[PDB]
Amino acid sequence: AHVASHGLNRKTAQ
Amino acid sequence: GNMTLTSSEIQRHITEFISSWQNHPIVQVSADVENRKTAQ
Amino acid sequence: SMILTQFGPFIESISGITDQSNDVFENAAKAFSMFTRSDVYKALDEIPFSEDAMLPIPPTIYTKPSHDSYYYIDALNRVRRKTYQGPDDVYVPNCSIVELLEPHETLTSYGRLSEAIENRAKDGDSQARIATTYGRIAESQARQIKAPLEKFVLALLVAEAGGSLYDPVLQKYDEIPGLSHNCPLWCFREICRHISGPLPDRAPYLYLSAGVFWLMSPRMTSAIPPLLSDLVNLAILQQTAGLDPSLVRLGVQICLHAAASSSYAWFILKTKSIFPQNTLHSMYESLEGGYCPNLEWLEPRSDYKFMYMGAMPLSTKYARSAPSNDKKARELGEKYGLSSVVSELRRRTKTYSKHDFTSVRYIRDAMACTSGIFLVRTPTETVLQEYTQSPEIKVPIPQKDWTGPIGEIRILKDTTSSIARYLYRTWYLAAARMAAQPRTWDPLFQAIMRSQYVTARGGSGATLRESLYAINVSLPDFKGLPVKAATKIFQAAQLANLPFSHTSVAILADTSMGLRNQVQRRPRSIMPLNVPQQQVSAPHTLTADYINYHMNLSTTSGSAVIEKVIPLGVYASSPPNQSINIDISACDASITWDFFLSVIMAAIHEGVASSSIGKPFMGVPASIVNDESVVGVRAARPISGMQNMIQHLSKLYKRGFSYRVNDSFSPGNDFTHMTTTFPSGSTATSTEHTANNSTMMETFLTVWGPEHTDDPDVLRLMKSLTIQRNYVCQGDDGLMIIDGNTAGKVNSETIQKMLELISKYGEEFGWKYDIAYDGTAEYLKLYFIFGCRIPNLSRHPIVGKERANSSAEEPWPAILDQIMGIFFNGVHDGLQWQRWIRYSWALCCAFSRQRTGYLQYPMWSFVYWGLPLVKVFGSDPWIFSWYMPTGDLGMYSWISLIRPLMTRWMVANGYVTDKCSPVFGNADYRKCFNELKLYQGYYMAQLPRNPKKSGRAAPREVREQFTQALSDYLMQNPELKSRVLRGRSEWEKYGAGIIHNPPSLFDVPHKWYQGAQEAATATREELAEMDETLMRARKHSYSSFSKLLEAYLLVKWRMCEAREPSVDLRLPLCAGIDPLNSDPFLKMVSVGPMLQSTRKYFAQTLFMAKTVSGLDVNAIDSALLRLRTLGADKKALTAQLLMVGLQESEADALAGKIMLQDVNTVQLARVVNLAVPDTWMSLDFDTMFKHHVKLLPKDGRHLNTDIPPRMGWLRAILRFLGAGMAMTATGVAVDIYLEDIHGGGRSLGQRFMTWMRQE
RNA sequence: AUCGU
RNA sequence: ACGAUUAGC
Repeated sequence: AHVASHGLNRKTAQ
Repeated sequence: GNMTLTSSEIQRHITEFISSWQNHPIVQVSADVENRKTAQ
Repeated sequence: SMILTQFGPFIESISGITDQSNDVFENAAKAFSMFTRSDVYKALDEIPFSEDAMLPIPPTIYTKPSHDSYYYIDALNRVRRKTYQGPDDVYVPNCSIVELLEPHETLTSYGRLSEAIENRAKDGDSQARIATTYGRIAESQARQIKAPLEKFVLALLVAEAGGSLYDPVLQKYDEIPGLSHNCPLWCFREICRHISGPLPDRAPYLYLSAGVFWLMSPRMTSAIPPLLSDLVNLAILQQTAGLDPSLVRLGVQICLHAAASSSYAWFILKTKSIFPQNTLHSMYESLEGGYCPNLEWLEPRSDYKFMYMGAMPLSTKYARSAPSNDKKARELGEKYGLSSVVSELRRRTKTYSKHDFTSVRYIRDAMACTSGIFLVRTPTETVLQEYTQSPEIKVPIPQKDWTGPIGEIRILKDTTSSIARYLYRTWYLAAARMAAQPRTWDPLFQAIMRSQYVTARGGSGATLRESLYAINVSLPDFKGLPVKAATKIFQAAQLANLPFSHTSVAILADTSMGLRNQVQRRPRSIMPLNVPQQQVSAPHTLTADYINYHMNLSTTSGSAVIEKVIPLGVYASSPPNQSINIDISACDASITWDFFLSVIMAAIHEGVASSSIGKPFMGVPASIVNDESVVGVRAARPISGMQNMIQHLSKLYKRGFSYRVNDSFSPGNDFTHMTTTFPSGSTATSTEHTANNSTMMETFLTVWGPEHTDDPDVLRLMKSLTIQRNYVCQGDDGLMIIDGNTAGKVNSETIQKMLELISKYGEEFGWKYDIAYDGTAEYLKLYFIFGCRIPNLSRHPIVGKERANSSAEEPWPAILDQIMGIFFNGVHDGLQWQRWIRYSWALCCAFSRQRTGYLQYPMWSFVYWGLPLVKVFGSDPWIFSWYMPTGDLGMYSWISLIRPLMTRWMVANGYVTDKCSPVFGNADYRKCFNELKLYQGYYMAQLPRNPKKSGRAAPREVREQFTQALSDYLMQNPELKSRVLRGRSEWEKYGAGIIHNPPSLFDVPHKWYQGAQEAATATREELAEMDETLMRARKHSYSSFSKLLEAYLLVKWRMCEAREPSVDLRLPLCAGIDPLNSDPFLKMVSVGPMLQSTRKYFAQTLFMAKTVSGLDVNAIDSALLRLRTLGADKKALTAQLLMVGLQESEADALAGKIMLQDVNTVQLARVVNLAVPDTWMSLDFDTMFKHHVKLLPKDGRHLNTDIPPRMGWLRAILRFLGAGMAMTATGVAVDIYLEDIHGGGRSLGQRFMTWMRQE
């Protein structure tokens, strides 16, 4: 978060 | 809810503050030095 | 590298690298405690300097002559220094001292002044007296530092070992050159190396408690000890302010030239206006842009109502129209061999043509580069140089313009042609309007004004007792009790039963001396007048107060930059309205009996005649005195008590003053001296000075001016301005405002001619106006250019402390307080915030340990004292600002800011408890805080930092007669005693101990006795008790915090949206604050500066304007408000006000008013001991307290933050609870909304009430 | 400013 | 017989 601040079945498948 | 204090949290307030300042009508046109034709 | 090896964790702790804990702090403190000076100098030698850090050192600092050819013995058997350059060459010579040293035991390479020369001076030798006077004076000069200088040097080394620091707001490292570019530090190292030589010891001198030791060597002189402190100050300022190398090099050159001269102090006094006159007085010769505040301060003038309306661009025609300051600057540079520095400054100044931040910062650096040290000289020489000058009156009042004497006063007929008529008229009307105005007869007013001067401080009691015994009148003595016998409280106790007739003899006594040093200015002598001598001058100060309160436009401002009229300077420095600085040189010797006092005493005498017949004033009975007023016949003319006061004061002023001088630096130098200068240190001095300044300026502007002028334009200017509109005077100094017309700014030539007229006018009655017309403004040592404040860094030294006598320094907690004061002074002056915080923490660690066993202060105590902390519990580094409120509010603020991370950190490592807490949850905060010493530091910080020498054993009945004497002195009028007895009666009837300690007039003698006993030396047992108390507090274990802090932690807040800006981001309001200094810049831009004087705004809050000395108005108002909140009958408030001494009808009316009214947050806050911190008082806090802190949550009522209609005072406490959090966090100040209260509003109010039922 | 010398 | 003496705000 600190670095970001710095930067800023079978049937269903068928 | 449980909001701590963070560098990004300060940065977002800084951005909001500076945007609010920049969106001022007088600031949008204010200048400290005159251009080449206002002096004339 | 040894610093790194021995301090590894500590730098990483305080530089935002790793967490900041207590064990690392204590280890670093121990290492600071055990670190020899030679090791400090070795670590200093390890520094790999560079070029740009080296400036040539003249060889003549070391080789200096002796002291015999500089002093001599005059008549009357007195020791004084002969002068070689004018009459100001009376300071310390730069001659060698080596031949006066005898080696000390237990260490061969150090010595002190020889006892043989001391004895040979004691028994009467001349050369021995000269030698010992020189040695003692050099000792006093070297003893002008807070603490051993090596501690400061080592703290700087440790702090700067961290390197560049990251900026959370700017998102980049700070570009400041390291220690390899520090010129003053290199000069310090070179000087120490050259003095030390082959000897293994490297310290030029070592500073002990009482006295210092000199390292004998042929290269050692007397100019070294101030030079070292000067270089260390310059190095610290460079490191903590980002000073550019060139200006610091110029300052070091000036310092070395001063050292190489005949006298360091004399040279630095002669060259004290090099930087301010070359830089501050010469910028903006040609402008092209910039922004200035468009201030406008309202027609109500005595209230100082200032309004801010945007910023307007700078036009080209607003250049520097003041006369050029080139000729005298060049001449001064040529005279003292400083031509290169002056030329460099003048060339550098002309390169700044825009009023941006950079020019203001350059000005700040230039003003900071001057040398700030406490000048010192022999008291017999400052007395002989300051108290022998007399005014030069070229047109005195004609002899025929007076009348017969009314006793010892002659009334001045209004037919005079002299200018004194208007002064007499003004003072006469002032005295009459006082005498008719009725509050001057209520006994409480007289008691207050009689107790104003009764203070636990010296007042020359020995002369009083000698003079009073000269008439065979005996006064009681008190022996065996531990109170100080040389204070004005002792005199008041001695003068209880005696009437005024017997004590009137002591009015003509000989005053004792006083002295105190000052930065870059000659030391000031002060004469304290004994108690009756303070008493006799009451009408003078009272009518002066009336003048300064109603007739003129003036201020009586406070000591610190926060309590000052900053807006007025910002308004007077704006380009459209230029201003003039008017100063009076040597105002003490200005007024004498020839003109000023002669007019004033008569004006006061017949001012009160037809208003108060009889009705004796405080302790002065009315009397009878004849007069030869009209032709030949003489009457008896009965006079009031005030006029007897005036008669005695008039004889005192007509004869003059006797000034006993019994110094210690020169043996056999006791004598007496008669002087005509008006006394300094009296009650009435500043008020009458300001009144006379205003009256004389007004009469000049009205009558004298037009009568001596010819040009039409200057007459038009002079008819336009009056002191009621544009003139502000306080004491010696003053400031005049010239407002801009429609066609720009007023022409400079007219102003110059008017200033010439003022200079001509001032010399008629013995005044020499020091007038500067430079386009800037100066007032109360505040510097403004184009509506931008400029802090003078050099006027507040970091290592300096003034000491007049040869008394030893106070113990270690005192130096702790001094370090805290240094940090606060750095805060007010606007340093580089990150670097300044790091260096303050370095000093904190350095001075935190002292042996007796060893005693240490855990970091958390210092945090409680107000020093912000960098990075703890794994949070983000550089997250807290120094606007942190000091005290409990401060702890709450940062704890509530970082609580949800504190709990996580606690749980993550071995701190888990099954019990659930409403504040911290399931984290064992008790054990963690006990292990972290946070409770120990928090509680230890509250312990007193001075020995409890108060309360020392005293034999009985002696303290009893003492207290009886003070009681009789305080209350001579029976009616006031009747009021107090009544107040106690209805207090017992109704108070019933609801509040534990209600203030009353009977407890004033007890407080006075405690204060008088306090000003005394403490025995070893008192210090032992203090150390035992600290050790017991450290060793103990505490279950929980104080009640107030636990109550505060129950409140939760939320921060949604930042405030809209209140100041344009391109407008420079003050130096040092700029984008390079993120935190103060953002704080001031988001909040805004205070455009109203803090004194009046704070005054309007108090219920009672003033009270008797020994009692606190804050305490009285707090008691009143506690008795409102804790339910109590009105009668209780009436009884309390009667006990304070108020009259029964007024007490009843005020209690009835207080019962129902509501009051602003400040007064309600005082109910729980909360005040605005001294750091916030430079910003506009009132608007934030009113509007930008909203108690209603952003999503409506929560049914939990429901404040009852009773206990409605909770809103002020909540307002500060929110505001502390809103101001503590770095960056933009953010609007803050109340979120939740755990126990409920009524429960929290019950907690506050059950705390109020304490103390 | 007398018990410190 | 000598000695750790001071303003006002």
